[PDB]
Amino acid sequence: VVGWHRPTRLHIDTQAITENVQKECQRLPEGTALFAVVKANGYGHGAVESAKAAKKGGATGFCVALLDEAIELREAGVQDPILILSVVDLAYVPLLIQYDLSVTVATQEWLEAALQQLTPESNTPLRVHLKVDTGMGRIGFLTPEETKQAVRFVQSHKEFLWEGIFTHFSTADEIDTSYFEKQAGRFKAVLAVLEELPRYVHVSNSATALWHPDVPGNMIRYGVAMYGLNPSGNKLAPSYALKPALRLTSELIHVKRLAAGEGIGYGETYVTEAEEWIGTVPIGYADGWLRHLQGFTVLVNGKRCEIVGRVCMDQCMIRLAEEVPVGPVVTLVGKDGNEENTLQMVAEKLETIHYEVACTFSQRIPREYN
Amino acid sequence: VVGWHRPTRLHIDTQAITENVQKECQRLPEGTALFAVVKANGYGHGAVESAKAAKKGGATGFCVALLDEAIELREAGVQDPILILSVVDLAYVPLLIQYDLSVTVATQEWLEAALQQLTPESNTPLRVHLKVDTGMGRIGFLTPEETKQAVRFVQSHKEFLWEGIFTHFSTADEIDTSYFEKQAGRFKAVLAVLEELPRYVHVSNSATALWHPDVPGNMIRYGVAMYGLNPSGNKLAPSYALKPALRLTSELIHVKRLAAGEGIGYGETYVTEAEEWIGTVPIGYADGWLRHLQGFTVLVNGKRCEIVGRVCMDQCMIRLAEEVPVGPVVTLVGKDGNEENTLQMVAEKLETIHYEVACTFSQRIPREYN
Ligand SMILES: Cc1ncc(COP(=O)(O)O)c(CNC2CONC2=O)c1O
Ligand SMILES: Cc1ncc(COP(=O)(O)O)c(CNC2CONC2=O)c1O
Repeated sequence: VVGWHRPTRLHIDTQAITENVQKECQRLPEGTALFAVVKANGYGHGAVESAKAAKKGGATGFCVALLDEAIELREAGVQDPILILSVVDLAYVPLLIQYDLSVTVATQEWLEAALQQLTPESNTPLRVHLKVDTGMGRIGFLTPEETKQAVRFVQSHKEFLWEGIFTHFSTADEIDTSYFEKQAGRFKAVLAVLEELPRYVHVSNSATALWHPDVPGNMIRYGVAMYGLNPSGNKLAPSYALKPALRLTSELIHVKRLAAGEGIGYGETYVTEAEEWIGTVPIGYADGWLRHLQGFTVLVNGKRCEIVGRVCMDQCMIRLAEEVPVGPVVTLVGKDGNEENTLQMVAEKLETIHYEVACTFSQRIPREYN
Repeated sequence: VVGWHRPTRLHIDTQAITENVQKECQRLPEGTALFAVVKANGYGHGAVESAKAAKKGGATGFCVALLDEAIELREAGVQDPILILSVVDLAYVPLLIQYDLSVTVATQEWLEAALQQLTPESNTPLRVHLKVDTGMGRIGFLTPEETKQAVRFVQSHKEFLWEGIFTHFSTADEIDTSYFEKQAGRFKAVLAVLEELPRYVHVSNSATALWHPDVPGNMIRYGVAMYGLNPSGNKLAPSYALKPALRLTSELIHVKRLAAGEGIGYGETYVTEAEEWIGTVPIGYADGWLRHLQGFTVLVNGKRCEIVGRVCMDQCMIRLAEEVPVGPVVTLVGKDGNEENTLQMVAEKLETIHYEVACTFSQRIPREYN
């Protein structure tokens, strides 16, 4: 299940994770907390290690997207608050108590149904965070009144404890700020009809924390920035230099001299124009190195090489500058000489964002930590 | 790392894999063997349970890409021949002997090197397969004399065994048979200088087996077709009814009505043209439901539902043409009523081949079998 017996490898610089986190904490008021969102296996970097690295930088809470992803954190030994970011089935409400997990709620219907199968006055309250939809449009309460009604209800039952209320931004990372503020208005107006306020009032994410610090709240969910990736993609400049924590390498496992007019790859989409030194790298699209990456250039001995021909499930072919033996290290993501390949670079070639590139990296790729 | 606590599931139909394998086995010259390639964790369907399904279907051997994948097969109780299709780093020759695995060899250098670490009378010969490149240009011996040299060497030292020779086609699923014929030619030459052949002489794949059933050989490496997927996308009609084995479902976890003029998802790339019902499904690009699936329509109660707004890491919102509570089954790949979502459709919307959609589905998605 994990390709340990193949030179293809992912190196993760956890120190970066800590640095990126520390620096952000230094820009936060003494009252603002920093929760490290490590869902989807730390954006493909590794949950536990990201969490562990995250903590050492000031992290005092973590966010995940699944119940069992949290259990893994609990199991891994993290004893800090863990916030599951999306809705969770009622059948699994007991698991939330057993692991003292914090859950997000978006319907009055959920709470009422949860209220049942919950002891009258449990010695273990259910930590709820109310999600308000102020523009994202995926989950949350749409109305200040509903929001408020939700609160009144959670407040009127000791079997609950709402440690939070929050919302999420859909365009924090954009130059035009108009929609952003409209979302903030919707949040203010829904907090506005509230008497009390929980311990956690969060609204910002990586993008928000960087280009909209003034935004209210005593807690922030730091994501991609943790891994040193500009949230805006390329649109704006982070408030501080982010250190990249993802590195991907492999090596040549076959070298060859091809005559002119030899086709390489499926459907022979490529044909030699002349004498060409072609290298065979053991990484395919099943590893995450997608087919549309064809044409992209990777690194070897500090020189760029083009991926020629169709990328395969388990390998691909690159045009080597000059003869070379089997064994030279192939840098796909990272620095090598003067050349460097950023996930942003991979992303732009893939016409997506690095959030996706990173997750797409299969488990078949062993990850090594500094 | 597996989200069993999230209704997003990947249903696999083993019976179908068996049936796809039997169909071909009966269609086969019966003086031929069927090897089932189950790399990339069974093409996303699950290696061990796919293999076993192919066995009871008539398979008598297995192809994988990594030594690791191979050992899994051994530890699982598979006692049939297991051939590793790519080169395997010299450092693991002893494991090869340990798990009596067959290995691919595409150079003379390697062979004379493996010989070093091989004991004259180890009573365990190194079962090798000599891959000759004829077309497709990834690995293998380029010329006849080169293979003649490789062969005469292997038959010599007798720590080896030489189980077979084979090549791989790059255009077998193409309507135009030119390039194919060429590769077949070059492979005829290769075998033409060897006054002898091994147990296995294979060149056939999914594609070649279906549309070029007469090409020379006594064993085929059946891949994608044993999973029910047209090995050519939609260019050619298979030679027999392939039955899809993969299926993907999830379910509505959030439902709301929005008023005309509301934005959904990141960036605000979508706004309600009027009042409408929006559903939220717990599956995102971290699962392998890539961002470019927007506009694609999934199935709810046999009715099509368009994915609106950007696909999130962990979820996506769809436009429900009705009014429905939470819980109805969301069908992303498979049937519902008279509607059908097939991997091909997914591949076409993604602008690639289903081979990749299947291998991209993440580990986190639980795979249910029968
Ligand atoms: C509710 C919520 N808060 C915070 C975050 C952290 O965001 P950043 O990484 O941008 O700081 C996310 C992840 N949201 C994303 C990002 O990509 N796909 C998603 O579902 C989230 O869903
Ligand atoms: C040498 C070899 N034989 C047989 C197969 C099985 O092919 P089918 O699935 O098409 O029947 C493959 C997989 N080759 C692919 C397919 O995609 N990427 C690869 O490296 C292969 O590499």
